[PDB]
Amino acid sequence: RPTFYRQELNKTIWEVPERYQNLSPVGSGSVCAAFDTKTGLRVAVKKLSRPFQSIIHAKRTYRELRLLKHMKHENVIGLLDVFTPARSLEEFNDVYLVTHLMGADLNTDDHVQFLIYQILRGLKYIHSADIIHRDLKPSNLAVNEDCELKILDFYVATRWYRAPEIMLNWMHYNQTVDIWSVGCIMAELLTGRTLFPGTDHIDQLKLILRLVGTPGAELLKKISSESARNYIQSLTQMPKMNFANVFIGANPLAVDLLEKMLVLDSDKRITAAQALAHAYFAQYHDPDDEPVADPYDQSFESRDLLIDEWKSLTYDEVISFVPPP
Ligand SMILES: CC(C)c1nnc2ccc(Sc3ccccc3CNC(=O)Nc3cc(C(C)(C)C)nn3-c3ccccc3)cn12
Ligand SMILES: Fc1ccc(-c2c[nH]nc2-c2ccnc(F)c2)cc1
Repeated sequence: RPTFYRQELNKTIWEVPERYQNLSPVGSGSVCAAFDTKTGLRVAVKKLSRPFQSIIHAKRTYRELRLLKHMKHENVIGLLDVFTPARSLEEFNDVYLVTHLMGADLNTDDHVQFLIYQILRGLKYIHSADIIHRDLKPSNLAVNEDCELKILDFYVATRWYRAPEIMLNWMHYNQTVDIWSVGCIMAELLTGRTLFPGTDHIDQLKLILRLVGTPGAELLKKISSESARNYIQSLTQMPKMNFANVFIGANPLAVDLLEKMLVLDSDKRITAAQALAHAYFAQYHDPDDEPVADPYDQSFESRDLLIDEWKSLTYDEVISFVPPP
């Protein structure tokens, strides 16, 4: 057990071990940039805000610790450390998570290729563990000075990058909701503007369909909701736009990848693994250096437990933590 010290910063209190110095607020849980004396590197420290306030929070606290302890990939946030000032379960009420500080977020063709390749390389990994991100957006992509990128989950509206099947309230969405978001991000990097800046879920849907066109009969037959159908079919029919004409000036391979990512029917969207093998990333692609994840146990997601049970499970995960070499 190391020596802890207390400090108040931006209304929040921070009790962290001696090893972490020069705590500097970065976002408000609440995140601080800091210096790690044991390793010599800059770190990001997240203090969980009200971890065990409700069952929803307690399960979220557990889910985040479990997720971060599992992620071991260059393009995904990983845990350097996890600590609590608490010396027993009884005293346990605060969680701090430590990771590498990248320094900035996401908000040249070679630049875009490298940035998207990294997002896709990290998404191939998370999708392999049967995890869906569901909120990929520029603010959730951390970038260092070497232009190295990590996916995380930390104002820019979420709905701007959300797959149309989520806006339309479909419960059965798949992993490709994240490829949609990648398409949106890649477009924004290429042109310098938000592909679909909707003001609400209705407007957002109208903006998407303006580009990709209104659903064909094959997709319309897959929509069970009379309300989702009676809305979409009640809109003035729109054809699919020519992407070469909307993304005029861009590398034709980037336009071709955009067409494969931004397909309305999610069953027809390119996966992260297929996108990695697209001609656009020929300069980066190496199937021997795009690893998959170890099996991830997410059976807990289906459980309905008490705050104290989620709390005790989180505590054990803090105790069992083994730092990387
Ligand atoms: C300040 C900004 C410039 C910056 N630069 N580098 C970093 C690194 C991290 C952060 S935020 C941070 C800091 C420490 C510990 C944890 C976090 C962020 N938490 C996080 O990414 N959570 C996360 C990742 C995923 C994945 C694995 C799905 C991506 N899911 N979750 C999550 C799960 C449940 C609830 C909340 C989040 C800022 N940095
Ligand atoms: F306006 C639309 C119509 C269909 C989609 C869509 C894309 N991929 N999957 C769906 C979908 C949506 C709702 N219910 C479903 F069953 C499948 C998205 C927007």
